[PDB]
Amino acid sequence: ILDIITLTTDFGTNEGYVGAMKGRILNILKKYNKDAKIIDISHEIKPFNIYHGAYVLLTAIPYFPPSVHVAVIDPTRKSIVIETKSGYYLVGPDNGLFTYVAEKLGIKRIIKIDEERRDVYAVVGAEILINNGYDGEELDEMVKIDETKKRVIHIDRFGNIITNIKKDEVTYYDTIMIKIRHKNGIEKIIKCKFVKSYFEEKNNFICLINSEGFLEISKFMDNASKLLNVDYLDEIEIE
Amino acid sequence: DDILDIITLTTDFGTNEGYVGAMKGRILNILKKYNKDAKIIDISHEIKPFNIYHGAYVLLTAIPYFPPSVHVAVIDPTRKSIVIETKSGYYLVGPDNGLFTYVAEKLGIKRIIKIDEERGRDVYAVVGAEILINNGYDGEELDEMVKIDETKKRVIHIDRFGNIITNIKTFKTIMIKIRHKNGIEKIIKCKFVKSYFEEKNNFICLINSEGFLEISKFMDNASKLLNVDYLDEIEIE
Amino acid sequence: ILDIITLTTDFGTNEGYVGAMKGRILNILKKYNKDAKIIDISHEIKPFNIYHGAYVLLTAIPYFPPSVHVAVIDPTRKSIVIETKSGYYLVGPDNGLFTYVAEKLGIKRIIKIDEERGRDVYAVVGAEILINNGYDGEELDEMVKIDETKKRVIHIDRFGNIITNIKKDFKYYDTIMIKIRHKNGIEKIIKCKFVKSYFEEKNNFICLINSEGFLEISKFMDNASKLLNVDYLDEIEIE
Repeated sequence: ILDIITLTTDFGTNEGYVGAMKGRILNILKKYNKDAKIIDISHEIKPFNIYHGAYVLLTAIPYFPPSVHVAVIDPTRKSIVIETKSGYYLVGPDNGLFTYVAEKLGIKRIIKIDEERRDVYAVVGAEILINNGYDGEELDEMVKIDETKKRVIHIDRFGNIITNIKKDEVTYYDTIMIKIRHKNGIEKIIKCKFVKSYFEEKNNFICLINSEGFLEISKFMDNASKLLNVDYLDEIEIE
Repeated sequence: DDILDIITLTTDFGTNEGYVGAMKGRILNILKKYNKDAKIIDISHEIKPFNIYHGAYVLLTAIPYFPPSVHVAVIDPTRKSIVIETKSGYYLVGPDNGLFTYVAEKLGIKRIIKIDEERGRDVYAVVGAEILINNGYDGEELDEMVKIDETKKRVIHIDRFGNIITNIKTFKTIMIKIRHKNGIEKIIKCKFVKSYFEEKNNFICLINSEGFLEISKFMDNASKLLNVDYLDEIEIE
Repeated sequence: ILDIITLTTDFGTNEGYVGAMKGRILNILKKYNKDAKIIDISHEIKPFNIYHGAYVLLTAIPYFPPSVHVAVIDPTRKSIVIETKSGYYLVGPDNGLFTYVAEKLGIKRIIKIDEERGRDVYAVVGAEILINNGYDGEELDEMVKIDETKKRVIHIDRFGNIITNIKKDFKYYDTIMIKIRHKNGIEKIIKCKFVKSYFEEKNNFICLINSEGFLEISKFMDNASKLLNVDYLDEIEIE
């Protein structure tokens, strides 16, 4: 029984788009007398950044019980409804947004949303709540964020540089040499000390495994991102 | 359903303080004291401080999509308070200063009630919850209300991207003249288009999702580039 | 019966931590079919600033009806559950965070939390209290409290107003002399007009009693904290 619907957008709160979305959903639900809880994950995803969105979805969703998750972030086409092994429904565009969250929870079926209607996502999400599921044209694959090439995965509110590299891929207190190439060609090489906490090796750059299992580059009381001029997608090379 | 179950909140309180929480708290406190079950939705709390033009535009964009319900909006540079019942039963609670202008017009005003002393941020809250409990409101009626003049063409609101939205609801290189507050006038050339992608080299104007003529600049902030703010006069020619 | 649970953090929403916390609680809640409202008080508390948090909690909570409140801000770990006279429960670090709210509501009992499980602990412990409508464990005698006898800066407004420790206990319109000692050591002396509204005396620095009953320093349409360069915990002396 589907009970929760979550929203994750890059709309911001300066506008009233998010509110509209809640209104639509809320309207449909009341018309079919379907009680459900609307939960906000985040509306501060950086405009058009599917990677940022992908990372926040990966961090929040797995902690919810089976439920519906609407995520609207697309720098513009294709849009899907994903069904997870355990029965989670992921509403949103087909551009990679759900890549990580999809793998984590397991893909059971990919159903293409058909134009029988932006505000599509909201409606589709509500529909899934009332009908407690969704049916439609099953699809072969889905657009997926290439996870083979190591790069800057996400950037913190503090400016910490979160990488692709998972704990299971990295051989403590040793000195690592991280190479970072920006999209424009400039290349930066730094020396980090793989530690356990943020309060360690305060004098230099440090890298540790964060609460999501990825190698992250940080600088005590600073903003490594701004210090290295590192942006999303920069190529990472450890050695 | 003819039962009031939803109540939204729109403010310029921000989240740095606990005023928003205190408001949700008082609402909940009252709803419990009458075992009234209702959902509380936030539309936005990032309305620019004291800017009723920003609020009015946000309310217009979100409220129409909700089913009949109560909506508390608190943005006001210090007075006269009101409850507005729309045609389809919606209830708008807030200051009588033009805040509810656009939304009230699109939902049709059934009646405007005056809020007495009978009872402040924690005042629009009690009223909104009271409406939920009694499934309605009553008071001395008001003939007309304060309204944001929509006949004088000016900057309606400013996007998070810096886009300049005018209250111009046209025909078509457009030439737009702006009269800032101080009196200085600027004149720019816009390429009237359909999407934000077209004509990247120069300024562009277009009709946005809300239906108003909007000025923008590819991946940049027109508002800052032109130094345009709320209420600047617009003149197309 | 406990039906409401509020969240107050310094997590922000650039990340999915707040979402994971909502899901976590919801998950436990849907596993005992316990229905409850998850209210958001604020997630924009300044990172590690417990003074900021303590102030927000004092402002919002007393207006709620008896319920549960999870507040997560701590630069560090001792964890507690404060039970109020009227049945409110405060859940979070024993570092002074709940100092003001605790006194206002009145303490019935402070219970230590046995690490038999930190983002998740407070979450789990909160839902748990909702499911059982109460808590139990080793009782603690006293908690850490923010020293309120030491006159200083309580909080800083979003406008930049300097909120002080001094409660509603000189006269109106008089000219108060205020000395402020920063952390660095330097002292600043300013003259203030004790008024009753932010609009009066738009020329000089003014001070007044804010909606929380505290003496506040403000400057019409300007940021008092930035102008005087005042930070949290700066010592305040009136003469």
